[PDB]
Amino acid sequence: RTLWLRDRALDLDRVRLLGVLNLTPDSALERAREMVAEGADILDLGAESTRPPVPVEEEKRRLLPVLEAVLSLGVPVSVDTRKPEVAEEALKLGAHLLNDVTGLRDERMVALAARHGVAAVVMHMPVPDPATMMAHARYRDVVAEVKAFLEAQARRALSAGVPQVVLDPGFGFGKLLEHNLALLRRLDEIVALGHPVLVGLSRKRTIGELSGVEDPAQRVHGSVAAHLFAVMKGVRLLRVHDVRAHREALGVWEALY
Amino acid sequence: VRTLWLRDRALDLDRVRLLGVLNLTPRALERAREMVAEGADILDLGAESLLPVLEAVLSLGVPVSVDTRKPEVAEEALKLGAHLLNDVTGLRDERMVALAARHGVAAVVMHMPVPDPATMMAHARYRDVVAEVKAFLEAQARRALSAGVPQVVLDPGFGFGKLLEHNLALLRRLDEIVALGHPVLVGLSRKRTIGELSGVEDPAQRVHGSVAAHLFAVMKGVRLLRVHDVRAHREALGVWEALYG
Ligand SMILES: Nc1ccc(C(=O)O)cc1
Repeated sequence: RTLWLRDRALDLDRVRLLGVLNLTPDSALERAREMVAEGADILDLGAESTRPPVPVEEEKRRLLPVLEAVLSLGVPVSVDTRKPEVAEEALKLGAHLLNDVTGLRDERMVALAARHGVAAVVMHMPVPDPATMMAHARYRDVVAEVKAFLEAQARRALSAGVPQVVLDPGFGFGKLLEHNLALLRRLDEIVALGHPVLVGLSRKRTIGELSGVEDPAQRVHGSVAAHLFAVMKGVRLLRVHDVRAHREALGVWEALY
Repeated sequence: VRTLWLRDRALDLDRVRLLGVLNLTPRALERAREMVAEGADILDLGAESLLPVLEAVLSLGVPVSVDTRKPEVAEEALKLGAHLLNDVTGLRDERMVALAARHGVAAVVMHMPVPDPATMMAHARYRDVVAEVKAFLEAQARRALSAGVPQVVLDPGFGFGKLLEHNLALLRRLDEIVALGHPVLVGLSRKRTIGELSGVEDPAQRVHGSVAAHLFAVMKGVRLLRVHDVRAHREALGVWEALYG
């Protein structure tokens, strides 16, 4: 199994890490270089917060400048945006992967991905808006519903020409602890859909709730634990903040499992 | 479910239990109450390669495990109240088997090719390390019990007279040691195996690899972990046990 990165293929015979490089206010090259040094396989840059919600119409000056710089490192770069407007400029500069939190609901995003021959991440979110997503954190059967959505969006994207689709359950996005636990426990069912699967629980509320850690910045141990469980379920792509911690844990885990 | 006998009470193994390490080798019992606050279920004290501190720590009401090769030390520790005897020699000396059965305390049987640590690495030549470790643990356990020891805990002795290849083989088939029916204890905190697999040269900076190895052991059925960073493990287990169960 491999992941297409616009002009190169990354083998998923071992877990690959997407180092998060937030380009927002509260919660580049120097840190990007550090993550690469720590073992990041892909650098995931985002300029608009999807936290459970400030809309930013011209985030081009936020991202593109850092992006161009980061792309000079020679490492694959994932662009996290829900605006076709932003993606196009990102893809034209060299982006290798498009990470869309709105789950490719926008045809413009699908069209662009297909046009540039770039894979796209389809993430589940009950509704296209992060400001009200938590307001819709209710499902008849969350696993069944998230699975159906991911598969349907992936199908829609592929038949449109998108080379490949990566599925992401979207932990924490319009989901309460119970929903995240359910998805984690049955994550193998999403892996069984045949597409590469990506997950990211780094420092999320669910980790805080289960580990009893008040400060999001001190949740690395619960985050590593959740991610190892996901790896055990077949996931080979992880979105993380602490790259070194994960590389160290995986060094042990992959030699044992 | 299964339990661990601790001199005057039983500890439920329905969930993973942590033995927090307190080494007193080359005073303030702060670290003691600190580890208990972090989530340690048992306090492991050892001053080998004690008594004054042991008496102080015991007043916390938390079970205390003592690590020693010398029976003279074990006796005085048991007489003071120690709840678990951890013999780092395979429980080869019938003198400490006698102390355990006499004080009615459980004893840990840890595997090592030979008693002396100065030459045990010269005895890391197993034809089948898993089979041989299993045979040894079972034999020592069968002997200790017949002698009156209330309960025995088995420890594969990672890093004791074992090459990386041996440690890996034991970890990968750990379920086979759990299948012997006794509570199993593992301690990979800061060990060379972790340094080798995680690429971390400084022993004090191996927490992430240690947590990963211990979660793997938990997945294999181990419910007792000897650890240095108590908090890091409690945090990881909070997530792991909620998910994997
Ligand atoms: N973007 C996000 C950041 C954090 C969380 C979360 O903690 O659940 C969810 C989404």
